[PDB]
Amino acid sequence: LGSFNGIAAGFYQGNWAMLLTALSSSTKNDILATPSIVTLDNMQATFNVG
Amino acid sequence: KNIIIKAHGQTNALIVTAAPDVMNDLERVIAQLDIRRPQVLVEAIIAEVQ
Repeated sequence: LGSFNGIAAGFYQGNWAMLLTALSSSTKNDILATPSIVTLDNMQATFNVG
Repeated sequence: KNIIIKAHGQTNALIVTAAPDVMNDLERVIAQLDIRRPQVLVEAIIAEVQ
Protein backbone atom coordinates (compact mmCIF):
# COMPACT_ATOMS: atom_id res chain seq x y z
CA LEU A 1 0.00 0.00 0.00
CA GLY A 2 2.95 2.34 0.62
CA SER A 3 3.68 2.32 -3.08
CA PHE A 4 0.23 2.12 -4.67
CA ASN A 5 -1.10 4.88 -6.90
CA GLY A 6 -4.50 5.47 -8.42
CA ILE A 7 -8.01 4.68 -7.23
CA ALA A 8 -9.93 1.62 -6.13
CA ALA A 9 -13.50 1.53 -4.84
CA GLY A 10 -14.62 -0.72 -1.99
CA PHE A 11 -17.94 -2.52 -2.27
CA TYR A 12 -19.58 -5.28 -0.25
CA GLN A 13 -23.06 -6.83 -0.58
CA GLY A 14 -23.19 -10.10 1.28
CA ASN A 15 -20.95 -12.73 -0.23
CA TRP A 16 -19.28 -10.88 -3.10
CA ALA A 17 -16.78 -8.05 -3.57
CA MET A 18 -15.02 -6.26 -6.39
CA LEU A 19 -12.15 -3.80 -6.79
CA LEU A 20 -11.76 -1.44 -9.75
CA THR A 21 -8.22 -0.36 -10.57
CA ALA A 22 -6.88 2.23 -12.99
CA LEU A 23 -4.45 5.08 -13.33
CA SER A 24 -3.02 7.40 -15.92
CA SER A 25 0.54 8.60 -15.93
CA SER A 26 2.58 10.69 -18.30
CA THR A 27 5.95 12.38 -18.35
CA LYS A 28 7.55 15.02 -20.56
CA ASN A 29 11.14 16.17 -20.93
CA ASP A 30 12.94 18.83 -22.97
CA ILE A 31 16.48 20.13 -23.37
CA LEU A 32 18.34 22.73 -25.38
CA ALA A 33 22.02 23.49 -25.90
CA THR A 34 23.53 26.42 -27.79
CA PRO A 35 27.29 26.90 -27.45
CA SER A 36 29.35 29.31 -29.57
CA ILE A 37 33.03 30.03 -30.04
CA VAL A 38 35.75 31.75 -32.13
CA THR A 39 39.25 30.73 -33.11
CA LEU A 40 41.61 30.88 -36.02
CA ASP A 41 41.35 28.40 -38.85
CA ASN A 42 44.20 25.97 -38.44
CA MET A 43 44.41 25.79 -34.64
CA GLN A 44 41.71 23.75 -32.93
CA ALA A 45 39.61 25.17 -30.15
CA THR A 46 37.70 23.01 -27.70
CA PHE A 47 35.00 23.77 -25.19
CA ASN A 48 33.06 22.05 -22.46
CA VAL A 49 30.71 22.61 -19.56
CA GLY A 50 29.57 20.29 -16.80
CA LYS B 1 68.42 17.12 -58.40
CA ASN B 2 65.02 16.49 -56.86
CA ILE B 3 61.76 18.24 -56.14
CA ILE B 4 61.41 19.44 -52.56
CA ILE B 5 57.82 20.18 -51.68
CA LYS B 6 57.15 22.03 -48.45
CA ALA B 7 53.72 22.72 -46.95
CA HIS B 8 53.00 25.53 -44.56
CA GLY B 9 49.89 24.53 -42.59
CA GLN B 10 49.54 27.87 -40.88
CA THR B 11 48.18 29.69 -43.91
CA ASN B 12 47.29 26.35 -45.57
CA ALA B 13 49.50 26.99 -48.55
CA LEU B 14 52.29 24.93 -50.07
CA ILE B 15 55.52 25.70 -51.90
CA VAL B 16 57.43 24.25 -54.85
CA THR B 17 61.16 24.94 -54.90
CA ALA B 18 61.96 22.40 -57.54
CA ALA B 19 62.46 22.52 -61.25
CA PRO B 20 61.92 26.02 -62.67
CA ASP B 21 60.94 24.68 -66.10
CA VAL B 22 58.48 21.85 -65.80
CA MET B 23 56.41 23.22 -62.93
CA ASN B 24 53.61 23.16 -65.47
CA ASP B 25 53.40 19.44 -64.79
CA LEU B 26 52.54 20.45 -61.24
CA GLU B 27 50.12 23.26 -61.91
CA ARG B 28 48.11 20.86 -64.06
CA VAL B 29 48.08 18.13 -61.48
CA ILE B 30 47.21 20.31 -58.50
CA ALA B 31 44.51 21.94 -60.63
CA GLN B 32 43.15 18.46 -61.15
CA LEU B 33 43.58 17.85 -57.44
CA ASP B 34 41.71 20.82 -55.88
CA ILE B 35 37.95 20.32 -56.33
CA ARG B 36 34.77 20.91 -54.30
CA ARG B 37 33.39 17.66 -52.95
CA PRO B 38 29.73 16.63 -52.65
CA GLN B 39 28.44 14.97 -49.52
CA VAL B 40 25.70 12.41 -48.98
CA LEU B 41 22.91 12.06 -46.40
CA VAL B 42 22.45 8.56 -44.97
CA GLU B 43 19.49 7.46 -42.88
CA ALA B 44 18.58 3.92 -41.86
CA ILE B 45 15.41 2.68 -40.24
CA ILE B 46 14.56 -0.42 -38.25
CA ALA B 47 11.44 -1.84 -36.73
CA GLU B 48 10.20 -5.08 -35.26
CA VAL B 49 7.42 -6.58 -33.19
CA GLN B 50 7.55 -9.11 -30.39
